[PDB]
This record gives sequence, structure tokens and C-alpha cells, in this order.
Amino acid sequence: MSESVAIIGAGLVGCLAALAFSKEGYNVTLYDFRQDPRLDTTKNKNLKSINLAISARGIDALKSIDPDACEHILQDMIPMKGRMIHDLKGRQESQLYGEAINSINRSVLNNSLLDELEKSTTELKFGHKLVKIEWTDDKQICHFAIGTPHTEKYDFVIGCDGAYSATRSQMQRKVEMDFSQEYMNLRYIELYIPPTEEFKPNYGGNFAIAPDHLHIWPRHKFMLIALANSDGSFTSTFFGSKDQISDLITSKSRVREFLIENFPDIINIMDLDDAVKRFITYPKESLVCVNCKPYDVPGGKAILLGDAAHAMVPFYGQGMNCGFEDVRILMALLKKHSGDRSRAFTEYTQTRHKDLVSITELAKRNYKEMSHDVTSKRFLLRK
Ligand SMILES: Cc1cc2nc3c(=O)[nH]c(=O)nc-3n(C[C@H](O)[C@H](O)[C@H](O)COP(=O)(O)OP(=O)(O)OC[C@H]3O[C@@H](n4cnc5c(N)ncnc54)[C@H](O)[C@@H]3O)c2cc1C
Repeated sequence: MSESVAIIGAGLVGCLAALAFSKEGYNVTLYDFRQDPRLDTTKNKNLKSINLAISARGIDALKSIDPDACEHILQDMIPMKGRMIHDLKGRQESQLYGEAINSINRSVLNNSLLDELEKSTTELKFGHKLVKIEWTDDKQICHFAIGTPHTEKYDFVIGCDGAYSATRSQMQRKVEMDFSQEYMNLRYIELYIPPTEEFKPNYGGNFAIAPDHLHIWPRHKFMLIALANSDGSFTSTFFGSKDQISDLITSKSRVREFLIENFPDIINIMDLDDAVKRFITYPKESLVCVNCKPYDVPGGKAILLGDAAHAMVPFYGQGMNCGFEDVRILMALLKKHSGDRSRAFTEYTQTRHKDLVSITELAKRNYKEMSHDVTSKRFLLRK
């Protein structure tokens, strides 16, 4: 009487999808080739950033799925009041909220969703790599490499397997899928702002700068940002072109001078030497933007959510929030259609792809305002 679903990928979107479907009564199995990130034996946590901005929409998605869990899962998130813009003179200006965001730790959020899933009948299958799918009019046969071949049949499959989705490739054999991948001329580097030694009453913690603002140092086609952690430290991120970064890291002094010149007010709050070290040593992940149409295999046999459907630019886009909204939209469509996945998945493709156009255009406009159109003397250095 129950239907079974294989969800491929146990990142943030996959875990939320698993929560949503298990709650709605489906028999869920959640696969990931990675080891369980809650284990100390698992060395690669695959965490692209230490923390995340979760929007009202992202929060509302988790809340629509499980309000009690959502309360518990998000208890330590730090609400933001606005953005704090830092100019070349180290002047800060508060711009109060667009959409509200809250800072939350990535590891904690992903680990907490897994914890919630263990309280359901969801089967967790780490160490399982999806390698092939056979599509039929009844069940879909999913082939895995474990550790070792392994196959299991499912009524339908949800690809939440990220930007390079194996599920998406498998779908492409069954349906004509328009597809594009674009490798961004953009890299990011994670930096660190330590907690202060003493509790700062006006900040409510050991914070070196305002914890209730997303801090941005916007420059011409590059940017530094910072978002608070619960312990008083900030996760800081530098974004710049591949060419700019490659040219900088040829020399430690060159990086150091660049940082001092462009972000002079970070010397008060960050160790320059290890910043330089982090800058030269941080592994540079390639950022790819991918788009998809359709998102489903006809007859309700499969659907793609999260980065697997629409991997987008960091910061300027909001991949996790978008993926959380994917899930919320899908579940509402399933309820609207009384469990008819054929109808729901088809309508999903139509409406979500209209949404994606609007989302993409917003992100481009965000990049234009915040990073491209930056030439004033307060933001672009004159030698
Ligand atoms: C630096 C940075 C900062 C960001 N900040 C924000 C932010 O502040 N707010 C926000 O909303 N978004 C943010 N994002 C975007 C966000 O990180 C991603 O959109 C989000 O994590 C995507 O989640 P996902 O579950 O779709 O994909 P993923 O996190 O990529 O998870 C996919 C999972 O599938 C597994 N997998 C892949 N292939 C297979 C296979 N063949 N078989 C089995 N398993 C497989 C992988 O191991 C992986 O665990 C940021 C991104 C970056 C890089």
C-alpha cells in the first residue's frame, strides 16, 4: 500500500526531501556515496562552507515539513537585521532589511536532519554510489557500487545528488533534457575571524564586529564577506576571479599587501599571516552553474531537486534556500494532486522553471549591483 522512493544524495536538500517524503508516508531510502558525516572516521565532511544564510523561505520550507523539528534544528541560528557595508576607509554603514536571513552552521544543520531521519523509517545508506538506473513503466531499478554491485527497485527516484548529478545523467537517456553547464570565472576562499577574548555586551557575545549583520566589503569584481558563528567567531569568505587569485598567490607579500590595501579594517580582527596562508593553501573548488529542463521523467518516475536541478553562483544566488523551496513546492503539488506524481512532477517542471528564470535574473542583478557596478572612490582603490 505504500510507495517506495530512492533519494540520491544526503546533502542538505536530499535530507530535507527525505524528511518531507518520509513524513508524508512514503518508504524512503536515502543513498550517498560519502561516509556518514556524523562519524569521526569520516575525514571528508564535504562542507563547501562552514556556515550558511538561511532565508525566511528556507526556514518556512523546513517548518512546513516538521515544525517541532524545525524549532529544535534551528535553535542556534543567528538572525540578521541587515547588511553592514565596509568601504575602503574601513567605514561601516548599516543597511537594514530585502529578505531576512539568519546564520546557521552547515555541519550542524546537515547532521541534525540526519538525526531527524533516524527517528523515521527512512533507511540511510551511506557508502552507496548510484551508477545506473533502468527505467520501466512500473519500478525503476537503481544500480549502486558499494564500499561491490547492488541493485534495488523503487517506485520513483529523487535526484538530490548535487551539481554533477548522476541521476540527472541517467534521466537524460529516458527523456530529452535541455542542459547547460558553465564554469564560472570565480573562486572563493574561506577565512576566519576569531572570537574576542572578552564578552562584548553590546554584541551579546565574544564578537569582534556586529553579529546581527551580514558584513560585506564590496570591491570591483571581488568581495569579502563575514557571517557570525555561535561561538563569537565569524566565517569569512573572499570571492574573486580565478585570474585575480592566481596572480596574487605567487607571493605571500603580494597577498598580504592586497588584503591590507583593500580591507584595512580586517587587521583589527583577523590574523594576516594565517589569512595569507589560508589564501594560498585553501583548496580552490571549481564553481559550475547548471540548468535543466525538464526536471522530471514523465509518469512521475523521477525528479531533480537542489543543485542537481539548478546549481547556481554562491552568495549572489542562494542554492540551499532554493533547494529547500524546491521541496516545499513539490510537496504542495503532490497534495494538490492527491499523490498523483505523474501530474505533480509535470506541473513542477512547468512552474519551477518559470521560477528559475526569475531567480537567475535576480542573482545576475545582485552580481551587477554588488560587484560589477563598483567604481566609486570609496570602493575602488586609486593608486
Ligand atoms: C561557499 C558557498 C557558500 C554558500 N552559501 C550559501 C548560503 O549562504 N545560502 C544558501 O542558500 N546556499 C548557499 N550555498 C549553496 C549551497 O551550498 C548548495 O546549494 C547546497 O548545499 C546544495 O545542496 P544539495 O543537497 O543540492 O547538493 P550537495 O550538497 O552537492 O549534495 C549532493 C550529495 O549527493 C552525493 N552524491 C553525488 N553523486 C552521487 C552518486 N552518484 N551516488 C550517491 N550519492 C551521490 C554527494 O556525496 C553529496 O553529498 C553556498 C555554496 C557555496 C559553495
